[PDB]
Amino acid sequence: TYTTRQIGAKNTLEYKVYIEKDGKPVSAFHDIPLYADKENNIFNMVVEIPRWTNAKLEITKEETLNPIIQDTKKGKLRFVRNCFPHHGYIHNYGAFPQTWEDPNETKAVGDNDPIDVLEIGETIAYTGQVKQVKALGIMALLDEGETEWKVIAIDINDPLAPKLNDIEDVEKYFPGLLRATNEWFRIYKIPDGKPENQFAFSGEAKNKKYALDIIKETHDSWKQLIAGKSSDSKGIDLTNVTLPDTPTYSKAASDAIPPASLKADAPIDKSIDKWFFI
Amino acid sequence: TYTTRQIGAKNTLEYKVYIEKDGKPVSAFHDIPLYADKENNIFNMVVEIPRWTNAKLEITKEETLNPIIQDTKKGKLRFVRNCFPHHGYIHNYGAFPQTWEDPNVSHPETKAVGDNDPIDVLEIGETIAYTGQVKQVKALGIMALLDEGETEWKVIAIDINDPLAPKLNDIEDVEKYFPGLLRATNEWFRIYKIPDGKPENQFAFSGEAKNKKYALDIIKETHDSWKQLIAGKSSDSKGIDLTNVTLPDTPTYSKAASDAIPPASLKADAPIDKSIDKWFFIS
Ligand SMILES: [Mg+2]
Ligand SMILES: [Mg+2]
Ligand SMILES: [Mg+2]
Repeated sequence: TYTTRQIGAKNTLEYKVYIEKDGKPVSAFHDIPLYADKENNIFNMVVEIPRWTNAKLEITKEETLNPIIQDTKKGKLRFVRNCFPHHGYIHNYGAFPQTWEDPNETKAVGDNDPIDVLEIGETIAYTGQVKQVKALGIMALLDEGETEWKVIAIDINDPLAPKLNDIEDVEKYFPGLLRATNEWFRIYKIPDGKPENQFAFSGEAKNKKYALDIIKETHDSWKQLIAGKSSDSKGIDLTNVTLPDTPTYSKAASDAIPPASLKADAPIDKSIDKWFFI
Repeated sequence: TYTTRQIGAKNTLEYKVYIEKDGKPVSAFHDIPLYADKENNIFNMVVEIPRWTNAKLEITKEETLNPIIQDTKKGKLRFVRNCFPHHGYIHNYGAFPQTWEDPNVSHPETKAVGDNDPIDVLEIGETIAYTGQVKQVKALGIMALLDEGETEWKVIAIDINDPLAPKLNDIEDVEKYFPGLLRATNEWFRIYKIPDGKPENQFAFSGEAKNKKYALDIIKETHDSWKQLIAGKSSDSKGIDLTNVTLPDTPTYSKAASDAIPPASLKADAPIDKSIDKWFFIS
């Protein structure tokens, strides 16, 4: 059973969310199996950012057991701005554990992170949630000379999940969502003074087969990383508590995590309310 | 100074928000002046629903001092559903006090029927408002929605404290600084009740927003109707509670009605059913 352990108040520098397995913290990057049901292509998704929120929460590659923390820019908490007609993130946003885009069709290098996941179901997720999802398709975003693969997925518990099997089903049951996704990832950093991003494949979402191939490739890259066999381990903390055949296994790491110290959410500056027309 | 007095937990049937002046409840319908600065057409807006929320909170016409309470559908709490690409309400949404769309007036040429409520206000500024907030706004324009045979005027307004307020003076400025917002507004009010099993609504003027000059005259008309109502001179006041604490020339004036309101009993927001998360694709 997966649960979460929160340290600190949300929307602060001290906020951390660890994933627990049966009460014990594990690495959100390394210790959560990619596959919930390998034979049926059911994946575990680690949720970072609930739909319609702004705080840029991410699995932290650099900290032991890779808790989810709010990203920072030169010491300041990072929030995505609201880009009309959108409110914060327009998907439940997260990552597949045990995947890694090694930075060494899109002609842009890996981004050094787990593959990104856009979960499109009705229910708003929570930070640190492990949910089970099916892959529907995939887009390739080009941001600052790196490829960021975005897997389109749905919670298998969603009422519509049985009717959604491949990318064409998203156009049928969620008309306009793929267009909104294209627009959002193109423009979401413009309010921060960064350039418009671009998609490979003229913004096309490739199908489930294509998605499964990319997922598998990035899982294979992760296997090389965690075995200590990658060229550059990039200051990624590879500490893990479920993989004893790896050089960075450490059973002790779980008990070293402080107890939950859950505080009320800290206020967010009212500037984050602003709707940008860009 | 206007403040709020909350009774109960948000998102429950018991929740009420009274508007206070000097720490004492006043009528949110009758006692807040329409004009903050009449000379310059600066209005007081009563905010009911913050942008990007779902709970259908409204000034309650039939309750003494007209607190804001969540509307019900056959007694069940009403939440507006999320209609892609929108999240909840896309404006800070509320009303002008001391206005009333009189439902008793015959408009035989237009066949328009007033909706029996204060005139609705869409406030377009950057900051998300709070329920029961009294903010000062400039009117920019107006739209006319037809919903189930009733005309609902929607005033387009901006908080005078918004950084853009000095640059927003008439309806055309909204398209300049908020491109696409008026088009989205048209869509929103057309479709927002479809997930509830109601028809698509229609706008007059093929959805065009009339300008400030046109808007002021509609607002004036609804203020005139309210003056008749609060004087006890409407041919049918529809069980509206006309109790007020600031209008001595009215028959239902009573400063002491304020004292009868219970003290604040603010509780933490109640959870909202997860169904309200759902995003509806109307296509
Ligand atoms: Mg990521
Ligand atoms: Mg009505
Ligand atoms: Mg109204």
